[PDB]
Amino acid sequence: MKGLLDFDILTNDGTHRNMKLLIDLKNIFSRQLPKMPKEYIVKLVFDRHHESMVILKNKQKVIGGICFRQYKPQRFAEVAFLAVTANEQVRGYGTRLMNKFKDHMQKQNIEYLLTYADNFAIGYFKKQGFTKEHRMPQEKWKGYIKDYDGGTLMECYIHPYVDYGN
Ligand SMILES: CC(C)(COP(=O)(O)OP(=O)(O)OC[C@H]1O[C@@H](n2cnc3c(N)ncnc32)[C@H](O)[C@@H]1OP(=O)(O)O)[C@@H](O)C(=O)NCCC(=O)NCCS
Repeated sequence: MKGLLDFDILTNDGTHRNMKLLIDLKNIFSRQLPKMPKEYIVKLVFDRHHESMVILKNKQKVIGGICFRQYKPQRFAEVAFLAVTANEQVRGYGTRLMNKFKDHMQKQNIEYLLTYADNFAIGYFKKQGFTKEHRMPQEKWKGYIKDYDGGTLMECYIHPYVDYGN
């Protein structure tokens, strides 16, 4: 594992240091992301407890990170979103999370991911493995649940025995 970067598992339990960093992630996304609905990332990022992995460009200097939580009886999952802060990206960190996200997506047994990704995260997701397009027409984008108007109903099919990292 090459890279001096530091990652951390945060939660919205309401501790203290976890919040400050968790906050960074929320603004980071909604920030670079065309004024995307803040409450959205906030909802998924602070959707009760939940688990997330951030980045640290100085041991505690948040820069990137992804947050999410899959549903068991639902067999579906939602991602708070991944993304490095503005003029902090283009360094090679974010991708480290997106992949870490997949490894976990399999450790939870949930493969039916979901989000309201826009052309921005769209291509960015389809690039890291995700799939913005589904067997059904895009016209069915409305109905993915949570958040109304903002991006596009994206999904991440976490098929079994897939080459994600393990
Ligand atoms: C997406 C991201 C994790 C990847 O960063 P990266 O691939 O290492 O490098 P980036 O190219 O993103 O670096 C930033 C610049 O590249 C562009 N860029 C942003 N996100 C990008 C991405 N996913 N892929 C390629 N280029 C991207 C931007 O124009 C940005 O311009 P600026 O910094 O001069 O204002 C990170 O750049 C980010 O958080 N961007 C904003 C959030 C976003 O787009 N989220 C959706 C993806 S899930």
